[PDB]
Amino acid sequence: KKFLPFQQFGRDIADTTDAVRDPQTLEILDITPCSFGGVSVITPGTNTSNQVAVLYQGVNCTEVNVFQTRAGCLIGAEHVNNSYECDIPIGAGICASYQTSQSIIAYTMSLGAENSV
Amino acid sequence: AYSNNSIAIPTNFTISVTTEILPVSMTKTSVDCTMYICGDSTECSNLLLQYGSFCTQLNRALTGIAVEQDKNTQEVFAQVKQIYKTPPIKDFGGFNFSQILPDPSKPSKRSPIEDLLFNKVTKFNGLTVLPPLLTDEMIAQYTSALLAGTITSGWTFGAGPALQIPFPMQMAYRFNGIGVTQNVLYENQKLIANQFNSAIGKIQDSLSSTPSALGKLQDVVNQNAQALNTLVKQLSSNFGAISSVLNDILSRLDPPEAEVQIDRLITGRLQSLQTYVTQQLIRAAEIRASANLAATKMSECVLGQSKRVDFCGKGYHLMSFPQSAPHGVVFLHVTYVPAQEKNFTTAPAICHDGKAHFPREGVFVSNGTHWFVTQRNFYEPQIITTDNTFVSGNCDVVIGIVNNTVYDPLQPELDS
Amino acid sequence: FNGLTVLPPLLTDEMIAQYTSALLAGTITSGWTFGAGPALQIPFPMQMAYRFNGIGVTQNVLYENQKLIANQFNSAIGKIQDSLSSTPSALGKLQDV
Amino acid sequence: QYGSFCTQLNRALTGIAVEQDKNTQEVFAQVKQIYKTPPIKDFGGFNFS
Amino acid sequence: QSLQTYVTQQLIRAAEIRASANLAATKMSECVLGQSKRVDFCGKGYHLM
Amino acid sequence: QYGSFCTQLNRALTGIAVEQDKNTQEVFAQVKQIYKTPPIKDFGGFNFS
Ligand SMILES: *[C@@H]1O[C@H](CO)[C@@H](O[C@@H]2O[C@H](CO)[C@@H](O)[C@H](O)[C@H]2NC(C)=O)[C@H](O)[C@H]1NC(C)=O
Ligand SMILES: *[C@@H]1O[C@H](CO)[C@@H](O[C@@H]2O[C@H](CO)[C@@H](O)[C@H](O)[C@H]2NC(C)=O)[C@H](O)[C@H]1NC(C)=O
Ligand SMILES: *[C@@H]1O[C@H](CO)[C@@H](O[C@@H]2O[C@H](CO)[C@@H](O)[C@H](O)[C@H]2NC(C)=O)[C@H](O)[C@H]1NC(C)=O
Ligand SMILES: *[C@@H]1O[C@H](CO)[C@@H](O[C@@H]2O[C@H](CO)[C@@H](O)[C@H](O)[C@H]2NC(C)=O)[C@H](O)[C@H]1NC(C)=O
Ligand SMILES: *[C@@H]1O[C@H](CO)[C@@H](O[C@@H]2O[C@H](CO)[C@@H](O)[C@H](O)[C@H]2NC(C)=O)[C@H](O)[C@H]1NC(C)=O
Ligand SMILES: *[C@@H]1O[C@H](CO)[C@@H](O[C@@H]2O[C@H](CO)[C@@H](O)[C@H](O)[C@H]2NC(C)=O)[C@H](O)[C@H]1NC(C)=O
Ligand SMILES: *[C@@H]1O[C@H](CO)[C@@H](O)[C@H](O)[C@H]1NC(C)=O
Ligand SMILES: *[C@@H]1O[C@H](CO)[C@@H](O)[C@H](O)[C@H]1NC(C)=O
Ligand SMILES: *[C@@H]1O[C@H](CO)[C@@H](O)[C@H](O)[C@H]1NC(C)=O
Ligand SMILES: *[C@@H]1O[C@H](CO)[C@@H](O)[C@H](O)[C@H]1NC(C)=O
Ligand SMILES: *[C@@H]1O[C@H](CO)[C@@H](O)[C@H](O)[C@H]1NC(C)=O
Repeated sequence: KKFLPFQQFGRDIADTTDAVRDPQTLEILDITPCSFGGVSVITPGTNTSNQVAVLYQGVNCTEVNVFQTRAGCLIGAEHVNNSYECDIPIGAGICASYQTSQSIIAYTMSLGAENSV
Repeated sequence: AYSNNSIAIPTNFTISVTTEILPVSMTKTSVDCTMYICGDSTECSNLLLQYGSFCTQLNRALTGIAVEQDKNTQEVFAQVKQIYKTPPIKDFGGFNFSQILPDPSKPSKRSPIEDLLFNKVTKFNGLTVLPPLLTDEMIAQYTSALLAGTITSGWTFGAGPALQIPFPMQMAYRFNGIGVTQNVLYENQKLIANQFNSAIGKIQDSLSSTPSALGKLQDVVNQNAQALNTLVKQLSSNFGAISSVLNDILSRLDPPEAEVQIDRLITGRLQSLQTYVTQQLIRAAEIRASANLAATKMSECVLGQSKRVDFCGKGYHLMSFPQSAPHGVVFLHVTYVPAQEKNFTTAPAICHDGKAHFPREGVFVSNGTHWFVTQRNFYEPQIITTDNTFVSGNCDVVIGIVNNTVYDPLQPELDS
Repeated sequence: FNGLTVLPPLLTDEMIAQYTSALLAGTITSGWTFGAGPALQIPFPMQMAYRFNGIGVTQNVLYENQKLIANQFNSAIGKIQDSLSSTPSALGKLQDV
Repeated sequence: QYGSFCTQLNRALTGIAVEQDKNTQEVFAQVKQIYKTPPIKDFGGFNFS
Repeated sequence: QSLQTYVTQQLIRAAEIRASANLAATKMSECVLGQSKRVDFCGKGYHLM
Repeated sequence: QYGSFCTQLNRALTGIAVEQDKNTQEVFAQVKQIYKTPPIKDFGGFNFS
């Protein structure tokens, strides 16, 4: 960005300040919120297993058996090429389940068996 | 032009395709109550815990909405268990479905109409958005399977297994379901296929031409954006405090009088979230009702042939083809509209041997001098015979009965 | 007068009466044709014959009993006027709103 | 000092008022052709007066 | 706070009236403009008009 | 000193409670007369027991 010389701050569509001018060096620096997000715990019923997988919503896998998804960074669940019926929804087409030896797996959910008329 | 002896019967018809747009899901917005009110402030959080489960209840209500939005999409679109596909053969009796069928020569395989629908619709202080469980590509597959089943199997894929049927023969059922005889189709198949193809082309222009057609889907996006924009702007309000910035109160005031000013911000910001969550719950109820209606329509108009008037477009419903849309679903309703009509003189029964003759199907009509019997929804005059009419009562009871002659097809067979 | 105002409805009472009258005229003179397409005139007892066959009763029952059916219909409408103008609780749903 | 707390209440009630006129139109304005009955009310003995 | 309580009640009550308006529009489309075969949708008995 | 705020909350919950009893009346009390099956269970082989 090229701020006008009098302008010392940058403003968002709302009220957040996105850009600023460093006082000593006249270079322009844009600000960004320190990352944050929810930590959902993906678990089967505790009467079956106490093993869990943790999903960090809307974050990369660097700030936090690691599977990066659009819904966030999934840790503890194995990525499986095979599709299945959705059991525990995660988001963006990914669901998790506890399957056989047994472990928590993550996969793109199947929409049903393909057929042709 | 009402009178006691005049009936109007259509002699021609047109194929009309109408577009019905319904919202299905909202944006899965999730708000962190603690970060919104007391971001990066341990002291403010210690004051928030004095309100008990206010924050937790607000997070729970928004979570319930987000789960519901995935439920709304599931019921509307996942009404088929098997993913059906159309064959490479496109011989459907002259009916051109290429503008509603997925286009494989492009990313994110979609129909030309579906792409037009998507192209006409437009994480900060504790606010994030969650992705839907079913992506646009997955919804396109659901609509493709529903579309393929409708074209190749009629309504059989919904009630049970997909039973293949020639599409012209499928349309013959669709004629017979609205009271028009099968032969009207086969005699006019080229006209009907051409009218259907032209109507689909008009849909592509109509939606494109007027940019306010998809306003029902854009309204949902606009209202949700306004709710979040209002929510963020409330952070700049003082609510009676010295400063809307917490750090400009703590570092300008001793805690004993700094807690009096901060207690005016937590109350203001917590109340702002409650207003936001309440509005989202009320709006989610409206979207849920729309999603339930959309699921009902696809079940009864895409997976079958509804007989409900004006449920799936003006005219007499035949069949609908679902199309994917952002945050909603679009139905293309194909109906029969009678177009060209003539004035005919009519009668409720006819007197032949003193016995009253009534039409088994259709109505008696006279072309000035000759009397015939034709189907009520399409003019097609037939000679009045004993195989077209039934006997009940006599001519001294029926009001308005007229004299004519029934041809008996068995008399010349016996005479010859 | 505390900042509270009421806005008039866009359609007045006489305008809603026109809409109902148009719907009433179409139903009586054209059956269901004015809704699906153009208003196709049909004699009313012929229209009732179609209404007969829609419920599984052969239309000859109408023409043989047309005088009875018309009389019973006319009496039933008259009962509506008496019932509505006698019971002080029939229109509770509109009054409750 | 309360920001949009007042304004958004005016907007919410305005939305209802527009919806109320919408509700009437979907119910009654389902014809778009003002039909009239014939001057001679002769409908096979059925009295619609 | 009084206005927010009042507006919230109006929003909830408007949803109930809107549902009734949608039902009324559905009935006039199906009970008036056609001949509904849905049991008890257009009153007790076999619907005629 | 808060006026009717207490009374309105009681009224809203009372309206909900009445609505719940109405909810059961429309769903289940759709038949005027109490029908009973005869001691004969000969329904053509269909076991409804
Ligand atoms: C029903 O109307 C259609 C028009 O909508 C007729 O089809 C047209 O016929 C004319 C000849 O008179 C042609 O010039 C047009 O090209 C036709 N249009 C289309 C789309 O095919 C049709 O012939 C009429 N049918 C009957 C039985 O009268
Ligand atoms: C269905 O209609 C489309 C047009 O809507 C036909 O595609 C056209 O084909 C012609 C001749 O090949 C091309 O010149 C046009 O550019 C095409 N138009 C478009 C928009 O694609 C298509 O062939 C028809 N389907 C069949 C099987 O006939
Ligand atoms: C009513 O229809 C009948 C049958 O189509 C017409 O009678 C025919 O008229 C043609 C001349 O256009 C003759 O070639 C046929 O021999 C006639 N058939 C019979 C059985 O008479 C009659 O002309 C039509 N009348 C009107 C007023 O349209
Ligand atoms: C229809 O035809 C019947 C007879 O086929 C007509 O009945 C006759 O009515 C006239 C006048 O009332 C009498 O003169 C005859 O004696 C009746 N016929 C018999 C068998 O007795 C009847 O009038 C005809 N309808 C019309 C309006 O012409
Ligand atoms: C339809 O019924 C109304 C009554 O429901 C009839 O109106 C009556 O008209 C006579 C004059 O012939 C008056 O003496 C009565 O007072 C009227 N009654 C009312 C309540 O208005 C009317 O005659 C009937 N219409 C037809 C065409 O028969
Ligand atoms: C209806 O089916 C029930 C079972 O579903 C039958 O009840 C059985 O009766 C036999 C006696 O012949 C018992 O030994 C079984 O234990 C019963 N089962 C149960 C679950 O009750 C009943 O007989 C059938 N009704 C008729 C009239 O045949
Ligand atoms: C679940 O675990 C409980 C132990 O508390 C056990 O009694 C029950 O049978 C289990 N059910 C299943 C379906 O595994
Ligand atoms: C952040 O995630 C994206 C995937 O959307 C990935 O390409 C990128 O490498 C990630 N950032 C880092 C620093 O790894
Ligand atoms: C899926 O299979 C491909 C080989 O086609 C392989 O490269 C990839 O690692 C597999 N992914 C998973 C999650 O097993
Ligand atoms: C039928 O006759 C009326 C006159 O009563 C006229 O207005 C109408 O246009 C005619 N309909 C046709 C299809 O000719
Ligand atoms: C039809 O109306 C005319 C008046 O125009 C009348 O003369 C005739 O008797 C009526 N016919 C019937 C069957 O009602």
